[PDB]
Amino acid sequence: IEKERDVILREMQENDASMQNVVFDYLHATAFQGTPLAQAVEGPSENVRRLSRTDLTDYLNRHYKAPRMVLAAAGGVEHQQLLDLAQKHLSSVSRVYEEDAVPGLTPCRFTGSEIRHRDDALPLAHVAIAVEGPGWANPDNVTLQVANAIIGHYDCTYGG
Amino acid sequence: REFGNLARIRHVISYSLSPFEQRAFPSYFSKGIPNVLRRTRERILRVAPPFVVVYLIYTWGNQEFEQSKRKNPAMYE
Repeated sequence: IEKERDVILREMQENDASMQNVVFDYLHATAFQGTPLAQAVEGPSENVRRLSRTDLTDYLNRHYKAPRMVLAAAGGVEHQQLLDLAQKHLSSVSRVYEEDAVPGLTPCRFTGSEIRHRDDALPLAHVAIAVEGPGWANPDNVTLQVANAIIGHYDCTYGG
Repeated sequence: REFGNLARIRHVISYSLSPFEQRAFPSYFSKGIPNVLRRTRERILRVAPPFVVVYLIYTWGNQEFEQSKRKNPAMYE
């Protein structure tokens, strides 16, 4: 835990040195502020340093439940053999909760806002502008992906 | 001169909200009257006393002009 904690500190420094991830994390924070969707996946360094083994066991016993797990196989695999192996191994996952401490999905507000991290010594500027999306279950995802295909993408090494 | 470059700024993060998502008059009175009263306290002693002297010698000049208009009884015979 201590060794990987040092690894996470070094990797957070590396990802801070990465230009695009900083901007996407800033966009997530300034779009879903005040909600659990604002916080980055790696988490703050204070929580990384102060996190203990008992928090990891609590997360394992709270979030690694049976019905929120999908065992997916693709390729030269038989579903009957996969089901038999899943019955052999992943049968006992303890879907029940510790004291009926069942969590719940809460909607996260979208807000119109900006964050500007000005540091003029850097060579290039990264800017991301977004709006509120439709969600997974909304049938407008195909239309909005088509519109994203209309707008397209470009890199400076494109041969077009 | 042009908006792209004017000065060198490093490590400064600015947070801003949408005008259609925040109020236009947030605590206009409760946080507004103490602010203007604090500004008045800060800049009341350097402004008011000269105008007090204006008013004082205004009244003094009017009084002296009206007294010069008024005659005197130095003419009894």
